[PDB]
Amino acid sequence: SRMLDPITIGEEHYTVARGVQKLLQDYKSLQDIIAILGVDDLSEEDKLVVARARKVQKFLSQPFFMSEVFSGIPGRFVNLKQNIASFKALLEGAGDEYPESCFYMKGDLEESLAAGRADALKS
Amino acid sequence: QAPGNQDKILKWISTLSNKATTGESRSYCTQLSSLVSFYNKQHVEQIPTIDFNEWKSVISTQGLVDKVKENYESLIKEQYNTDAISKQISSASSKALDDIENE
Amino acid sequence: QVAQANYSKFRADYSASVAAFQQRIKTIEKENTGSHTSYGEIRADSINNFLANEYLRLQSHITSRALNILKQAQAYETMNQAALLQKLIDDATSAIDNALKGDKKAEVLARSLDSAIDGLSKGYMDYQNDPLLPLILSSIEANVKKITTLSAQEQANLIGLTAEQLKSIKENDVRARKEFLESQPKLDNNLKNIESVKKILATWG
Amino acid sequence: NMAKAYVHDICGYIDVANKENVRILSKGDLI
Amino acid sequence: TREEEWLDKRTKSQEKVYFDQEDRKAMKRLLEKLNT
Amino acid sequence: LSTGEASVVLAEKIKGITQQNDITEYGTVISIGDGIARVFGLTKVQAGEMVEFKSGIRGMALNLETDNVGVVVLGNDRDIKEGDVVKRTGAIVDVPIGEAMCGRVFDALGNPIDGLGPLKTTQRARVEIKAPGIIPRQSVRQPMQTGIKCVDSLVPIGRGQRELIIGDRQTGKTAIAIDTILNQKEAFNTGDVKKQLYCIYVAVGQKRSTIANLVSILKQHDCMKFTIVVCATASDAAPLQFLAPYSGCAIGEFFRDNGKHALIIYDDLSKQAVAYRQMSLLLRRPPGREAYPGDVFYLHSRLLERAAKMNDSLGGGSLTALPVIETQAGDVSAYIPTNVISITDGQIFLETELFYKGIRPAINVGLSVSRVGSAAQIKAMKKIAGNLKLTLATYRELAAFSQFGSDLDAKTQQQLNTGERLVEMLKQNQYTPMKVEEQVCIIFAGVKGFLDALVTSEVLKFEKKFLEHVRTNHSALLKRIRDSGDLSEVDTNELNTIIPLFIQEGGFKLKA
Ligand SMILES: Nc1ncnc2c1ncn2[C@@H]1O[C@H](COP(=O)(O)OP(=O)(O)OP(=O)(O)O)[C@@H](O)[C@H]1O
Ligand SMILES: [Mg+2]
Repeated sequence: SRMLDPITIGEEHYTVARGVQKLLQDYKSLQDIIAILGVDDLSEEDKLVVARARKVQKFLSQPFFMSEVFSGIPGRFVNLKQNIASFKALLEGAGDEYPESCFYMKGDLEESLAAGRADALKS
Repeated sequence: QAPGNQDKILKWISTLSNKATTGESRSYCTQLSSLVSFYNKQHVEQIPTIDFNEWKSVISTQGLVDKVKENYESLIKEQYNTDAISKQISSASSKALDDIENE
Repeated sequence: QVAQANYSKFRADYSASVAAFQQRIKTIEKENTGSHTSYGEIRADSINNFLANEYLRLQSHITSRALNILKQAQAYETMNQAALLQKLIDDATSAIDNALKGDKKAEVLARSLDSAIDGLSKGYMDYQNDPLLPLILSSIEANVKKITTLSAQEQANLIGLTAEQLKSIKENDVRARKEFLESQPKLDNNLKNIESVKKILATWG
Repeated sequence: NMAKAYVHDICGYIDVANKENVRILSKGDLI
Repeated sequence: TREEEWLDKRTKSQEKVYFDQEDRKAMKRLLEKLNT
Repeated sequence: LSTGEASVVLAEKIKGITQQNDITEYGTVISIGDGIARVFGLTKVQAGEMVEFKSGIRGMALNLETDNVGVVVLGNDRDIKEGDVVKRTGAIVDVPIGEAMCGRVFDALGNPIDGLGPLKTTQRARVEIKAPGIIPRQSVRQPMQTGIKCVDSLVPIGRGQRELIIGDRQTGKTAIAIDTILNQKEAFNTGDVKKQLYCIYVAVGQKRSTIANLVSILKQHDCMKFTIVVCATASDAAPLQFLAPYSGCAIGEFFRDNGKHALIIYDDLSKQAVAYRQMSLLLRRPPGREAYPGDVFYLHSRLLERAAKMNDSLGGGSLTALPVIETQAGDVSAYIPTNVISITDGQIFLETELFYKGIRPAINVGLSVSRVGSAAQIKAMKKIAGNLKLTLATYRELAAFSQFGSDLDAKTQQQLNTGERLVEMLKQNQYTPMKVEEQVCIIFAGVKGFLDALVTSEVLKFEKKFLEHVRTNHSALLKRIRDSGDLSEVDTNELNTIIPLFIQEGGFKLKA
């Protein structure tokens, strides 16, 4: 997008977007080897990157209102502020402790944390 | 004036910073070094000479070039009075500083 | 020449500082009645160098302002002259357009027919007899004769610097002064919190 | 701590050239 | 998707480390030998 | 000159206006379609000659056949009809050249689309002319400062050479050219003619909105006063996109032949090739591989070979070209990219992976190269660039081992850290060109190993802070590096002393 620049949009918005792209690109550069052989021989920092990239890739997905009949779950509308905060906290490592399934088809980070916290609570 | 007149000014501050060990002492030395560099900042921009006749000749509004010249000339005369500043700074300065020097 | 004043002032501050051995004599006299050493030199030399380099910077600032004002004036004058000539050209174009209208356009078509028959009679066509060029020249010569009066009136006619035109230059000078003066030093930020420093900055002016 | 006293003193004598410029430049308006 | 570049980088890096150490050893041993 | 005297000269000039008309052979259009007109008659017409239709739009006579003539319409062909008249002007395609072009926006033919006013010029140059011979040229020995650290140090560009900015979409190709134009602005403001570089930007097959934003950016930085923009947008006819690069190059030859220096930036030449392919296929010419005509290589070569460094006998002028090439999926093995690489001197490869990993400008130093080499760089530059290149190669080699081996030696760890600091230093924002002398200081701090102290995340801000500190406190040093163009030993020592000192004073993260 041409609109993605520090002057047009907030500098915070730009840093978060670039961080996500850098995280995803780093993970994408490792998918071949991880496919051939597991992540065990992978470094500790690279394994953290892999875990965090899975979380973010899952969190990117969101249910739509028009797609409500297909999935059967209510759609979500995410304000820009909530979106940036969610991804900022995720890059910082807020939801790393929880499982990646809690981020699937969630509107905002708080929704994913509540589901993840309930899963931690159930056991 | 430009070269070599600031070397001694650096050795003095270097020793003073070497004496400082505590973080606060190191920070005070940083403040001191900033002040010294600010005062000793050299300026070299090749002040250009003005040919008022060339401007007066080529084109200008009647009386404008000469008025600019006389006003510019009047201001160039003014200059710092280093004598007055030197005496006050050499006479007395920061009695609190003098207290520190007593011991 | 400013460097000359720089070196002269430089020695003056040095001599005043050199006086400082005089104070020690005064102390000796007081002691007789009774019955870090480099800090002074570094401080003295720094202020002298500071004043010298600062004097040079101010000289550049004044000459630069004096030069920019005159250059900006010249640019405005060229624009004024260009606008006057552009007005002249627009009158010429309007004369052609008016000629396209009625009001003595018959001779133009008649003259064109004569010139056109000539061109047909010849291999090529040249507008030696077209009335458009003399017609345009007549208007332009009238305007030229009108402007050609004497250099005196041209002094203002050529360069009609409007009050707002000169006002803009004057506002730049005042703004330049405020920018040069209000420009405050940029040292360590969270370290210059002493009351005297903040006071000096607030009253920088 | 000696550096702290020196800093205060040296800072006391700042603004001299700035005030000098104010006078010299407030002297006349170039225009 | 480039596994060939991965192997090439891996190969180059490991060779450099091992043979950099060997170069250190070789300079020391020959220096000891050249001095006498 | 008095206003009255000037007006008299103007009146006299208006007086001496000549206008001759001669019998011009005309033909009829046998057919018209897709912008191609088959014309009957119109004999004694020269190949490449311009022709004029009834409405007033021009055409270029490319195909001379025994039966008819194949003309390409330089515009919209809706008004053209069978049996219409086609008048031969008698002159090969040409464009107005001069200094008044600067600060304007033209089309391929040279008509101004700014809306400011008519073009006040008297010189018209032929678009297609034989390139300079072997004798007129001269060795390239002057730097063309782009303002990009990575480029000015690793891939130096010399005035008179041809560098190819090749990459995929959205990799920062246009950004490099814009940054180059901005850097030139300082020289024009200061009265140093020996370094002024007129910038020409040829936009081929681009949405007018993009060019408008670019012109606004140039005006914002006041860099438009010395720039010329030639526009052949997507809506424009294919022949216009085909002639725009050649039109711009002729405008540059003006400066070249007149002892001046000009930088011409051809936006994607792949788009020019597409337009030429279209214009040729519609002419029924046999297609080559990927449907491109057989002589597409000749198209680009004849264009780019124009750029040269004329000898001192002719004025020492120079024309520097920065053609842009867009690749589909990073395959530089394609037909058009392959040809252009063989034509130019060096190529700057832009990679998408590097772009998203934070490496912006996304320049692949491993592939990028310049024939001129250090012959263009300044003395102070070459010294640092050699060590910088050697450091970069070592860092790339050890990157893979660290990820999997997960064990780092003291010597390797230092080299690994040093390379990382440099890569962070080479990063640069957009619309932020750096002076060459400031580059030397920053690159100096890097290669000497000082940057290894502070954390990587702080290297970029140290650059800004340290550059400001130098500009304020140490201005004579910068003037020496600039005027002399060399990094003396005294400057080395002075710089080597203040760098570590500043790192320790300012508030940074010192732990490596
Ligand atoms: N040095 C840079 N630093 C940060 N961002 C950059 C930098 N350079 C480019 N970008 C970003 O790259 C995008 C545009 O890249 P650019 O248009 O210059 O390359 P391009 O090859 O011309 O793309 P296209 O094929 O669409 O024309 C923008 O989003 C810009 O913000
Ligand atoms: Mg582009």
